[PDB]
Amino acid sequence: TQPALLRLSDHLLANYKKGVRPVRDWRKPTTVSIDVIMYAILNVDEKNQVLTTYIWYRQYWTDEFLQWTPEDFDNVTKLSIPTDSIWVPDILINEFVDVGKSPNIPYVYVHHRGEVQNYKPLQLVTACSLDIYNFPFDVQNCSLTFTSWLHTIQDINITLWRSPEEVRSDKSIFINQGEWELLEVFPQFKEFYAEMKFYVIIRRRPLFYAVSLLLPSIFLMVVDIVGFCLPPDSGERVSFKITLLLGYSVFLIIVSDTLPAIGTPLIGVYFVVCMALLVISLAETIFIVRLVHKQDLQRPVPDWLRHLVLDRIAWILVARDWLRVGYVLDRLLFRIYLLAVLAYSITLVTLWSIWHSS
Amino acid sequence: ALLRLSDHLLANYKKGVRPVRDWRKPTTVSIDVIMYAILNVDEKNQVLTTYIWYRQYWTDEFLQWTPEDFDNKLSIPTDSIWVPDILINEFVDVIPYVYVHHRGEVQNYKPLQLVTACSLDIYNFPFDVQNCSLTFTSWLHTIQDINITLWRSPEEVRSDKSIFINQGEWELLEVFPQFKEFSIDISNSYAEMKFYVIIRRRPLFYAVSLLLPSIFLMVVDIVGFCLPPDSGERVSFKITLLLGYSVFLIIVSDTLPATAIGTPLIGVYFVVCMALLVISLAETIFIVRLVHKRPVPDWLRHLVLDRIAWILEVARDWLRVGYVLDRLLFRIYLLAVLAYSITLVTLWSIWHSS
Amino acid sequence: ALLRLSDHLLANYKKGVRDWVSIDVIMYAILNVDEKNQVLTTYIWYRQYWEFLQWTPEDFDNVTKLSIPTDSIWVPINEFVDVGKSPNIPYVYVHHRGEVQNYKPLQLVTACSLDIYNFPFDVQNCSLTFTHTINITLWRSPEEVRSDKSIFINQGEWELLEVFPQFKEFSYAEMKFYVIIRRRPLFYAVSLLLPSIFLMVVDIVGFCLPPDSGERVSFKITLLLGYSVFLIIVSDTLPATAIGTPLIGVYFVVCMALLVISLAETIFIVRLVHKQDLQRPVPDWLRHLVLDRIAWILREVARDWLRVGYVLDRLLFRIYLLAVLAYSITLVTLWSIWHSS
Amino acid sequence: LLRLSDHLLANYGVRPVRDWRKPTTVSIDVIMYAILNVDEKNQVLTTYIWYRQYWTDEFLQWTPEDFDNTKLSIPTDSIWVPDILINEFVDVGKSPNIPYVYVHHRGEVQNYKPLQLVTACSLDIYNFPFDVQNCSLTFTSWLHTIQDINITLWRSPEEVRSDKSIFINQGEWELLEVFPQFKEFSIDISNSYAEMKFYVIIRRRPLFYAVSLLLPSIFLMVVDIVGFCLPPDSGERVSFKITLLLGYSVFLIIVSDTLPATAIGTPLIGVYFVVCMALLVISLAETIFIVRLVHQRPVPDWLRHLVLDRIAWEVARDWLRVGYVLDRLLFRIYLLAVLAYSITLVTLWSIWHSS
Ligand SMILES: NCCc1c[nH]c2ccc(O)cc12
Ligand SMILES: NCCc1c[nH]c2ccc(O)cc12
Repeated sequence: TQPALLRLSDHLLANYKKGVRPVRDWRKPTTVSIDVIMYAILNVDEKNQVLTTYIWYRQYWTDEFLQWTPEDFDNVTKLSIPTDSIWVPDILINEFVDVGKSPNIPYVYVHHRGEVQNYKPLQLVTACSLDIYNFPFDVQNCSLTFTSWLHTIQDINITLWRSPEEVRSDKSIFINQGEWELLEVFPQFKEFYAEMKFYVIIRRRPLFYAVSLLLPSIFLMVVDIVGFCLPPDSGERVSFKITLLLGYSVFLIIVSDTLPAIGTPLIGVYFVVCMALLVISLAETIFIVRLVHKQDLQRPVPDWLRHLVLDRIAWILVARDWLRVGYVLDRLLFRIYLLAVLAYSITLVTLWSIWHSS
Repeated sequence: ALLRLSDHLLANYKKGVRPVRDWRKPTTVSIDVIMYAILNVDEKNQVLTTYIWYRQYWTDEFLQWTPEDFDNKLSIPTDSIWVPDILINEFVDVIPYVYVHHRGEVQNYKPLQLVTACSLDIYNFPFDVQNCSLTFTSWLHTIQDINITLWRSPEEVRSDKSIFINQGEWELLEVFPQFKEFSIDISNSYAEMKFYVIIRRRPLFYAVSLLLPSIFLMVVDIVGFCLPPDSGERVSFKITLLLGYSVFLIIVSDTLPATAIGTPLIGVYFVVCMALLVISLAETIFIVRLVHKRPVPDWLRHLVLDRIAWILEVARDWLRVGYVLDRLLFRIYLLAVLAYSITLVTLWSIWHSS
Repeated sequence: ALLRLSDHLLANYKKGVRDWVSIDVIMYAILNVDEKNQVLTTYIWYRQYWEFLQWTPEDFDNVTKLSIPTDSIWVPINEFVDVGKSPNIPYVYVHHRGEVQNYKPLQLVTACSLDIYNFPFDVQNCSLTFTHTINITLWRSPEEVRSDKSIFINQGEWELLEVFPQFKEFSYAEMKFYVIIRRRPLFYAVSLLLPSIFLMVVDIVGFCLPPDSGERVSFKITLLLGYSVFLIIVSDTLPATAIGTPLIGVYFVVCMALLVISLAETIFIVRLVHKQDLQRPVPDWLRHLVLDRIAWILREVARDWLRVGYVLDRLLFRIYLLAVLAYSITLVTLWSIWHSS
Repeated sequence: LLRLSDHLLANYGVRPVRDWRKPTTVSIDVIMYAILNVDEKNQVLTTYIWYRQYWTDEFLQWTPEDFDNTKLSIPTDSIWVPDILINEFVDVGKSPNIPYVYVHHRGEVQNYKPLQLVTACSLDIYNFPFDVQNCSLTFTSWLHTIQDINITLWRSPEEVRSDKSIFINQGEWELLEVFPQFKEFSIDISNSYAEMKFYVIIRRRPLFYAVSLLLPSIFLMVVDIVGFCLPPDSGERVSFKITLLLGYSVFLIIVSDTLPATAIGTPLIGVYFVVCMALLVISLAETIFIVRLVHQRPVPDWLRHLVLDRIAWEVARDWLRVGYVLDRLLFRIYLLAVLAYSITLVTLWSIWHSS
């Protein structure tokens, strides 16, 4: 009389007992098969040490009660029932801090022989070890673990639905754009209490910061290099250097609010060095120009400085003596700046090597 | 007797069953989306935030009654009778009642603000044209269970912008739905409705803030040759130009969007013009330094002689070398500016014709 | 006696009973506001006051004031859009003779009409409304609501000048509350007005510079870059990506247009001066035009072209001074209209 | 424990114990974790707080004899809570939700919960970047007078003043002291209300700003000072001052974008940037005007008299002297402004450090 589907739903649910595990054989365990497909690394934070991701999470299992003969209920071999009305595995992430406002899937699929499936999108916010040095060419070994929250391995067992190799492959649903590129999802079974571990290794894309940090820094260093060719005994160089210092300060302000942060081998070369070298060069230029132009001859060049400078010139090689000492100091500063820029380029190439590519 | 009608509804239904008489007959979910606003299009994250007025309706076979028996449509509160499993397949981040009709039909309306995952290509910045999508699909049920169909005709939905709030940075061109059949097996086919929303960028602000200063900087840089002589007054001109350009590009790099694919096509010419300007400043400094106050190698003199021949006391030889190098630099400057103008015209033509 | 009283009043009163209210509102702080989305977000204290409970203290251990949970207990915004993350205060307050209280703060998210025309000297008039068929009233007289502003957090972007109520007729006897929030323009004294004034002054200085020199062209182009970066920067301060088009947004484009025109003039003139070869001389009609113009505001062909360029430059300078004076006059006018009212 | 909970809930919101005969009491402890963000524009201080409170109930009391051996966990929603709220509050924020409360067999209920408290506060930006801000968050009850619900401290005030170990101590702002102060709020409804005032003293780290704003500002000032070593006439300095001014404008736009924007007053340094702005513009105008003339004192009454009297405390003969005296006057003004900037910086740092 009643519709076949309605009668099936009644027969199954009105009797269904919310047992600890839906198994008639109470002693033996029941297997829960898991599968995780990554979709996007929405955000990664190094301050909060969290990793916001979107993963399509599907857990399979079989129930002893939710089985019926298709002979009755009009040859029906497939059914859908509300999630919370039945028992679902008590599987939780060992690491999650919060879960975002993912859509609420209310249905849990069932099959006539007792099989159950529960798909659900899952926007985790999990806390992991973030180590940002080698930026912008970073590689993160992020991972997360699934486990039975209260039950032990003797109650419910966790295993893959697909072979480990298939899970490891870079599945095609992922959004391969933007900062973070997914290398692999490497699963590992640890079986404490069943414990299933996925190793999500994500590699940053350095070209993302080609304009933000690479091009501006390279250009500022090159501009300072060409500026060093200007004579040191004129206000031309002073104006050039001070405007370049303003450029460096504006660059620092601009990146400080964008650069994910104290210390980073890219940023230990930028501003601890080039800003300090620029400031020292500007200070010495100001002092030399002021002293030479005032021409008061308040003091001659002291002997100790004379000997020290005539010794140091070998490394690179009365107002006129002051001009000469200023010039040789300027050449020494130019040599040091050349060394700094060479070290920067070497470091960038070395980092691009560890960030194996091409 | 609407309370009695509600009690009659509550007496039998349980939300776990598909409202259909024959389980073999798939439920048909009528769908329609109206684009209201495009809050943001984040190029770095590749997320198209947007606001959509989402409306759907499906038949409910068991929910039929005679209106006169209850004093003659009804609304039901939260914990509604049933709802399909339609999901926006590109969702990555984000009304409590439904309407019913006496003839066995249900209605649902929703203001839904989305954070959708899109494929953004910023090559043509600032004149971008995006082709973002929206894939509504049955997350769990198959084709045998739920089928999605457009409420309104595809022509009606393609051109419908009266609700769209034109104010913003982006412009709406279309919302073009097309039905597909996703198959994970011979059976178990899923029905998915794809609304390909197309949008453009409004380039006025970027034309006036990015393209105008860049074009004028290139033009005045070219002018640096003409009146300023080959030595002397040109050094300070180039110095000021370079110092202004450095800060301008610091800010531009702060402003231009970047993606894994790479920089916008326009962003290549800023770097080219910087290289040219730095080279010009260096060579002008060199000429000024040498002419005033070296071996002047003969092979270099022959090289420059061959170059000029193919283009179309020692200080004078230095001056001739400087003149030839300046002519070469002017030729390259003109070529670069012509290329920049041609690319701007091409990008604008593509953006407009779209 | 507390639990016995609770059970007694629970059994005595039903939710469905109203034969089948006084409101006091205090403003605390104004949250996000902007032209976009036309929403006013604020934090507000809402005190509510308005028989079955009516019980005698003597029969209940002389108890006089018993709190009750709000779960399934009956209690009495038109501009409503959202209520925000306000606390979920669960209890309610009752008195012995039936008097009931209910206090709870709200982070109201209400849609309102805002003008940006007078930005940043902007004074806005927004009103919240309270609104079963016909009654709602106020705890105090309308004039008393004004003094409540003294508790407002007044150091934010907006002042709160006055909160003034009114009564209407259930078309809930719609109660009106009119609140006047006056923008504080000293946020933008450094963000917006100071760079504008400085760029105008610097551009003024860069006009007595010789009109045929290289330094003139370098100065003008560097100022153009400065204007462009200023436009890029403040474009995030104002809600609109382009120029927001307040009355002051006009003067952010007039100056740039004049600077561009002056730059084009200067480059054209230097280009002509560089060409010492014979060239189209200044035709008689342009000579007459420039003669008439200069007469009303006050190496040969090259000299005449240079003079034409000079007079055109002085025309540009005159119009630019006029524009700057207009900008200053409008600024003082807006300050007067904002301060007076 | 299951049977204990069943019985406790079966025999069990309401006010716990005999208020008319004996007031109740709630104790609260505040642990400061991190100052996520302090907003100088909106005047809202965002902080992460670990909040603990306990109060003595009467219904949930039992003995180990009743159920085999002292502590139990019960759902948060079902049982009555002390109704404590922070008045200096704007938004809840995002923080973990805790489902279960703790209860001790003797009758003590313990509640732990961290909350991302977004508070409205009075920020004094005048001192920026050497900024010390006394920000207070207060706990009080409104539907319950002092008789209905008192409030007290979990531990001694000296401890909570000292306890800052859990603080991350990373970011822009430090944390100096979290010291409470109990006050009895008197209101018309009832002659006493109980409120717990917690004062939070934070402090900015000026290293980033010292090397981003102050260093280039001081260097621009000094470079301008040495600019006067160039001759007052001639175009060598005209190019110098032009380059300086063009750099200063682009620097200043970004600086203005950077500084905090409180209404009461812009930073005490923001005045000196404007002062040097004006001085540089005046110097540029002076040098351009001087070079314009030299390459004849028409109004001696205004021009000659002032220059003649100034030093007391044919273009070369007339104008060049005026140009030189103007240059020296402007140099003296520049020196005074730079000295004032230096003294203000030293004073601000002294105030910040002595805090
Ligand atoms: N989410 C698992 C089932 C499903 C529904 N729609 C899909 C689209 C693509 C895909 O790989 C899978 C699916
Ligand atoms: N009658 C309610 C008084 C009240 C509630 N919250 C408050 C906060 C502060 C204050 O002074 C007073 C109050």
